[PDB]
Amino acid sequence: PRSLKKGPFVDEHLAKKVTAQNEAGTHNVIKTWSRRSMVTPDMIGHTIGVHDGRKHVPVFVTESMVGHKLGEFAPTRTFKGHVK
Amino acid sequence: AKTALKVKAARKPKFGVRAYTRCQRCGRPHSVYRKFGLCRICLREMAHAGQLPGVTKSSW
Amino acid sequence: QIVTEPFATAGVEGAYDVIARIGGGGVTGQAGALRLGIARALNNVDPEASRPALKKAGMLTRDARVKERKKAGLKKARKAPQYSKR
Amino acid sequence: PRKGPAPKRPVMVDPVYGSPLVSQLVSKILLDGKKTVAQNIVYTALEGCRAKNNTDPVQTLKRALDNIKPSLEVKSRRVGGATYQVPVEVKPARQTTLAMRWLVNFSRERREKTMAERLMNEILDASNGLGASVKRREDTHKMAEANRAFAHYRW
Amino acid sequence: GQKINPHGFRLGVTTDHKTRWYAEKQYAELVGEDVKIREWLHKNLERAGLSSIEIERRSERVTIFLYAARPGIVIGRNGAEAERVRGELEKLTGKQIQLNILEVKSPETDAQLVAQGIAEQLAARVAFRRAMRKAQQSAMNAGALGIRIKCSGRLGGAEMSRSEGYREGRVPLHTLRADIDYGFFEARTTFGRIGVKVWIYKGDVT
RNA sequence: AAACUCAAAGGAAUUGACGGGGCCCCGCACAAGCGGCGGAGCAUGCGGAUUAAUUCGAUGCAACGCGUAGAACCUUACCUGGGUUUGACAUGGAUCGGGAGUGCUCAGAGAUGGGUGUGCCUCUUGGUCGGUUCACAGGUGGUGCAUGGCUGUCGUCAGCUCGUGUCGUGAGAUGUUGGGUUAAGUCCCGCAACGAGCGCAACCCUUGUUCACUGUUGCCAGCACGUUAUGGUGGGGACUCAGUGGAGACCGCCGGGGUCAACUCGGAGGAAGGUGGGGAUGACGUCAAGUCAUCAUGCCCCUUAUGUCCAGGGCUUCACGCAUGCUACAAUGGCUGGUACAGAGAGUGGCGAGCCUGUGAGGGUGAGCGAAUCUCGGAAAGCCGGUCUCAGUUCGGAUUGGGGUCUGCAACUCGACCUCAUGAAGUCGGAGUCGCUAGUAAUCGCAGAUCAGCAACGCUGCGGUGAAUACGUUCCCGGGGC
Ligand SMILES: CON(C)Cc1ccc(O)c2c1C[C@H]1C[C@H]3[C@H](N(C)C)C(O)=C(C(N)=O)C(=O)[C@@]3(O)C(O)=C1C2=O
Ligand SMILES: [Mg+2]
Ligand SMILES: [Mg+2]
Ligand SMILES: [Mg+2]
Ligand SMILES: [Mg+2]
Ligand SMILES: [Mg+2]
Ligand SMILES: [Mg+2]
Ligand SMILES: [Mg+2]
Ligand SMILES: [Mg+2]
Ligand SMILES: [Mg+2]
Ligand SMILES: [Mg+2]
Ligand SMILES: [Mg+2]
Ligand SMILES: [Mg+2]
Ligand SMILES: [Mg+2]
Ligand SMILES: [Mg+2]
Ligand SMILES: [Mg+2]
Ligand SMILES: [Zn+2]
Repeated sequence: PRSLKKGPFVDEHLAKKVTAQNEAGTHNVIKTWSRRSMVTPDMIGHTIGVHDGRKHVPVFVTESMVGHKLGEFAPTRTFKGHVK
Repeated sequence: AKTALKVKAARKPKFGVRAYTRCQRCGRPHSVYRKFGLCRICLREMAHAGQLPGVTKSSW
Repeated sequence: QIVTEPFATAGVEGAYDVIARIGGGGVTGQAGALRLGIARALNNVDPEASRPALKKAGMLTRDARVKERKKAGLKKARKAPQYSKR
Repeated sequence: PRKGPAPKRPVMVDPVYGSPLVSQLVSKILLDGKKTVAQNIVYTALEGCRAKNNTDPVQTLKRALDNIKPSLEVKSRRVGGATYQVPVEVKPARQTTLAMRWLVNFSRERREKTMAERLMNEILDASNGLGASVKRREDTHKMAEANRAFAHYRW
Repeated sequence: GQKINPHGFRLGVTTDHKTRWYAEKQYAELVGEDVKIREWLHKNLERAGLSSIEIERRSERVTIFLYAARPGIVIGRNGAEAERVRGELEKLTGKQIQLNILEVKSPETDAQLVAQGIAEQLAARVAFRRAMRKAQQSAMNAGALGIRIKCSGRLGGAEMSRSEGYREGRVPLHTLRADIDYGFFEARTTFGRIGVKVWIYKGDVT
């Protein structure tokens, strides 16, 4: 994982969008392609549409999400099983 | 290789880590030697033709 | 034994000192090199009374057996990758 | 090979016991290319031999080898539509090789803990006239006697 | 398909490298400029006929030997073409170029010019058998000890590809002390291109 | 007999190929041996399935750790979506120009767009850019059965042909059959053949012996001090080594065999003896073998898209099958302390010592070295002491939970590493199958390419330790002469 002394990586536009949402009301879905970013407490209770390759799947970030990346909650491959 | 890819590789990347080598004669992105640029095929043919000083076949 | 036996096969025996400086190789290779060196020293000291027996014992000879080089397409000098028909 | 009999590498003698037999034994144990490990095993076995009986360990090894040496053994033959087991006499070098190989293999197969005195136990048993090696020698001789009717196929 | 380049095979043994410079921190960039120089010269001086381009460097100064059959094209009128090609060379590289152009004493014996001529005839749609026989006869009139020519491709504008060859004398490809000059060219026809390879056994060298 | 049907049916002979035809041969082809694979876990490639995409190529030997000597972005060729249209990039004419090009900011996932700062050198007509066009570019789009180039392959196999002559109506034959020999169409003998060429061999590289020359960054025998200490020092050409040039092996000598002759056997000398070991080198051709994706190219196709830019995704999927490997299943072993002996290589955005700090990965300082100097550096196996005592274990290290480090704009998909815990299958593997004839197999570590990092256990090299066996050609596979 990322070095501790480098701090968490939030993609610096997701951060600004969630801060603006905090300032103007925590009610909107924030569309982003930043699977790369780190969930932080400052965005807790938001809903973020994380890109998964072809669609911005929405995730409602809760308290326990914080120690995870945004892309962990937007699966990229679909399997459904072999045969049927 | 594609001309657009060659020029994109030539130009400075956005992030330093995103740069790569490309065969400077050939455009090939695989098996490019740092010592003399070029690539696998370019090295072989140019060494045979004798344009690379010091480079000769090895049979030790 | 491989380093002491030059004296044993020569007329002189373990009443004759030797000083050796040894480099490179492993323990057995160093032993063989030291044996050949002692044999050559005895040779060029007494090339008439120790030369015949010393050479007959196959000791005034350096074996050229050296690790054969690895070859492309092969796992080792002669070992080949496991052939798999179909 | 087609060309002819390839030359044989001369067998060296053991520095300690002064017998080519022990050198052949260590070269037969000689797993993984570890000569020192193999001859540590062999020397330990021979010393255990001289411990359990006063006689010389090289002599007891020799007696074991004579007790395991086969005289004749059968080989497959492709005469006709069925395979035959033709008995063939065994030369002294081949039979010494067979005795050593059987000794080492059955020592490895013995149930005791350590290889050194597994081999020591097997050597003593063979010298006495017992053990898996002697049993295999007797079985091969028995099967050669059973198939003795094909001694006329020798070429 | 399975034969080594004669020049690479004899490199260091009998024949020598075309480039003579030493550099251990720029090696790649000097190689790149050399490639640019050679490509430019080949692309813009087909008419002269290039046997070889030999490159030397001393200190930020490049020296180009151009071995050409007819340096009349290279020199133009009173060296005007030579000056213009030199100027294009500074424009391309950025270094001081000293360019000298040399003759080939026996163009009919140098293999590279022989391939040049055979490919030119093939492009001009001359019968390949007649062209190969003419080149072979001219080489042996000059006095080469052995000729071998091979033209591969859609010879005669056909559909299937052929590999027609001529040879007589002796061409010991396997002998390293044998001085064998090797040339290759591509005839650009309305039907793809024909590969013409020429081996010429000049003689034996120490 | 006929209808009908075919454009051949046939004779002898030639050259090939094939034969469960012969004779003679050769190759780890068997046999004789040693170690494996097929079972287990993991790594890796592929088929299949799946998917928005799982880019493309490779398919019996001769596809499958193959193009890949490095897929998180890039690479990237694929998919979703967002941009763009003389285009991301060339070359040339015009035409309006003076900045181009960029620093800081703003909006944006970014592409890009908007700000703001800075703003050509000559010269009265250039370098450089702009548009509008005009030409045009671009394509990893198609066809490897239109091709060039390059490569595999039969095959290091011993062969494949030509000129002239001669024989035959002719294809064609002779040479190139025969006897002997050789690793070899290598030679010898005879011969309607006489010759030559490409292959074989030799010339080349490396290794084994030795001489001369040179002596640092290498070496230290004799001489003088060194902090005790380090060839550290003056110095030395002895030894080693480095690297240039020579010598040396030729069945050359001796004896036997061989009608002789080629060859062959034995011996001496010698470091090396009958090709000393290994590499480079792959004949005429075969397989419409591989590659239009390295490059090049005929034709066809795309041209506000099959061009091109960007972010995210994919190339890493997983009921499965195959293939190549790695680690194992333990005592010839595991753990632990001590202690020996290498070679070949790499290094300035690099190799990094030393010291400090941390359990450690590492971090902080940081000399030295563009390197026979300094660093990578520790070699490991081994030896020696202790310990475990045959236990699914103090074997095995898969998986999984926690805490981390580093590289990078960024380690979710999808990196390596450290540490703590967890402790799976596996008891030597069915039919079948693979490698190897000596410094080889087996094993042991080391280095390099690519490379920020690395899924590398791969690949190419390097040395350490170091075997067993080959009666033999009957059988299996491949090939050679008649
Ligand atoms: C199909 O088109 N028509 C019918 C003929 C055809 C036409 C054009 C082509 O370009 C090829 C082919 C046949 C294929 C067959 C391929 C196959 N292979 C892919 C496994 C194969 O069985 C072998 C082989 N084992 O030797 C080949 O020869 C092969 O590779 C090859 O060359 C081929 C071609 O490319
Ligand atoms: Mg990269
Ligand atoms: Mg007939
Ligand atoms: Mg076998
Ligand atoms: Mg398995
Ligand atoms: Mg694929
Ligand atoms: Mg394609
Ligand atoms: Mg294969
Ligand atoms: Mg083809
Ligand atoms: Mg294909
Ligand atoms: Mg040769
Ligand atoms: Mg094909
Ligand atoms: Mg194309
Ligand atoms: Mg893949
Ligand atoms: Mg360097
Ligand atoms: Mg062999
Ligand atoms: Zn290239």
